[PDB]
Amino acid sequence: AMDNVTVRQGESATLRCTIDNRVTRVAWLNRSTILYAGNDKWCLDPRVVLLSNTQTQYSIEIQNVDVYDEGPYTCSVQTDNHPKTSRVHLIVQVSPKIVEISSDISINEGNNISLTCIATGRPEPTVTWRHISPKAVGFVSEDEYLEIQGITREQSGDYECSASNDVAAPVVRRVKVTVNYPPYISTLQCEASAVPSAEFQWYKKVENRPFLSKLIGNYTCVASNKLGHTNASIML
Amino acid sequence: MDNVTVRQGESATLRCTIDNRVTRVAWLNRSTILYAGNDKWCLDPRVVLLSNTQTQYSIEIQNVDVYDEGPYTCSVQTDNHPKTSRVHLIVQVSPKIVEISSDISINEGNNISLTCIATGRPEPTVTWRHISPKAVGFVSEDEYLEIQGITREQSGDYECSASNDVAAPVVRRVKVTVNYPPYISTLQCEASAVPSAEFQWYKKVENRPFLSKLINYTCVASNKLGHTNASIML
Ligand SMILES: *[C@@H]1O[C@H](CO)[C@@H](O[C@@H]2O[C@H](CO)[C@@H](O)[C@H](O)[C@H]2NC(C)=O)[C@H](O)[C@H]1NC(C)=O
Ligand SMILES: *[C@@H]1O[C@H](CO)[C@@H](O)[C@H](O)[C@H]1NC(C)=O
Ligand SMILES: *[C@@H]1O[C@H](CO)[C@@H](O)[C@H](O)[C@H]1NC(C)=O
Ligand SMILES: *[C@@H]1O[C@H](CO)[C@@H](O)[C@H](O)[C@H]1NC(C)=O
Ligand SMILES: *[C@@H]1O[C@H](CO)[C@@H](O)[C@H](O)[C@H]1NC(C)=O
Repeated sequence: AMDNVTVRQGESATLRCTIDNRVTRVAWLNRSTILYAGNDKWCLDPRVVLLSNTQTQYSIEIQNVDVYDEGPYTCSVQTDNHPKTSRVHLIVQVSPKIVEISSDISINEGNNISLTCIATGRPEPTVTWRHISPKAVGFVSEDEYLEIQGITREQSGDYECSASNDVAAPVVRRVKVTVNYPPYISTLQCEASAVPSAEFQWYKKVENRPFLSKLIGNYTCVASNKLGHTNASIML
Repeated sequence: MDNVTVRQGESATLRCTIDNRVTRVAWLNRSTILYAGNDKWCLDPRVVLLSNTQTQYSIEIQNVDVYDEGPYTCSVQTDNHPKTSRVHLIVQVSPKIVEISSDISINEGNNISLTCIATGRPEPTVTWRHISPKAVGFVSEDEYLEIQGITREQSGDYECSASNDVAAPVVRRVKVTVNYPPYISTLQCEASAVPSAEFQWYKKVENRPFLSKLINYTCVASNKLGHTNASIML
């Protein structure tokens, strides 16, 4: 005749037991074991402290509760006509915690990559992957295990893992992915995009910005990185 | 894995071995506490303290009923580790035959069927016995007994026997009578019939039920099922 009780890990749980009329003796039990009988402290664990022994209600408190303390707890009352008992289930909760994620990586285009996010908590959290890359389309997925086949430069960016249960606010940790792709070329200027940023070469001074180079007959622009090389020519 | 079993209306002894020293010990009936040390929690007098020594704590449950069946735990409190000892109490009821088939009369070569439903703890063993002398043996080891093409040789009482090994088995019998047309075997003709046939001579006189006596002629015995005549000439 009493509502379930639920507390977070490392908190205090109060187990109350309302009484009426007159009762000879009252007790609290942890499964079969006895915790308190009247004002007699059976179990010697200091976390269990008696709170109220007035006839109106009999209540104890469990401090610094762990998940192992979850289970049924009965308030064994004894009355002359019939003996009554009231069972109460203690439910412990653990905030979600991301135990493992893949470390930050840089990868060549067109390879197989994989991302994982192992999270713990009580109850089991719901893990989701989000593509956090700005200035690009994103996506959310309900797969803990995330695989990418034939990775493209369009898929570079951060990947945020989120593990959530109703116990606490979801916890997030992200991983930045940078995708390596050979350069593609786009007074005299030569625009190109590459990861890592490509060093330009001009062939028959010159200021080299990170995203483009400029030069102040027919000449060719050569853009190159560790993966490959491209040449583009322009005539003035 | 401790276990105890007692018959209804008897006394059951619940022992609990302990070692070293325990602050307080108890015996429990499911969730409720019966005794804690020398403190009598439950108000039922049937649970009496037997041993309050430190080495062992034992109680006894007298006048046990079927409602007293269930688990009983010996809640110990020790500093090093907490131990509990559960014991399952098992109550027993002598077998009781709730239902049997009523007596029947049947024509020879007909179908009959008999049942003997018995209850008890533990499960009783029901057996059917044909009480006709020179019998073969038990006829069914189940509640249900059926006979196909019943013969006059199978008429008689059928004893059901239910035993659960708790107490002496209870038995009840049912008589079946098989109807058969008469068959014949100064002038006497012996014959057998169910119902018993009255003899007639055709062509005083004392006619016993199982044979007739006369003080070309035929002796006629007949009943509700059929008729036969056997003739002899002097
Ligand atoms: C042992 O505990 C039970 C339950 O608290 C006592 O009461 C009976 O419980 C059964 C449930 O299985 C009910 O059907 C009965 O009506 C209850 N009352 C009685 C009088 O049987 C039981 O009495 C306890 N045993 C003893 C010896 O007190
Ligand atoms: C309390 O929690 C237990 C956990 O198994 C559940 O079985 C029970 O129904 C719950 N009771 C209420 C009142 O929610
Ligand atoms: C008894 O209570 C303790 C904490 O008070 C808890 O850890 C344990 O799981 C409970 N049940 C037992 C010991 O069977
Ligand atoms: C990537 O995964 C596919 C899956 O079938 C496999 O066939 C291939 O060998 C893997 N490696 C590559 C494409 O380099
Ligand atoms: C008797 O039982 C037999 C076999 O089970 C069945 O064929 C028949 O219909 C039953 N009734 C009779 C013979 O009157």
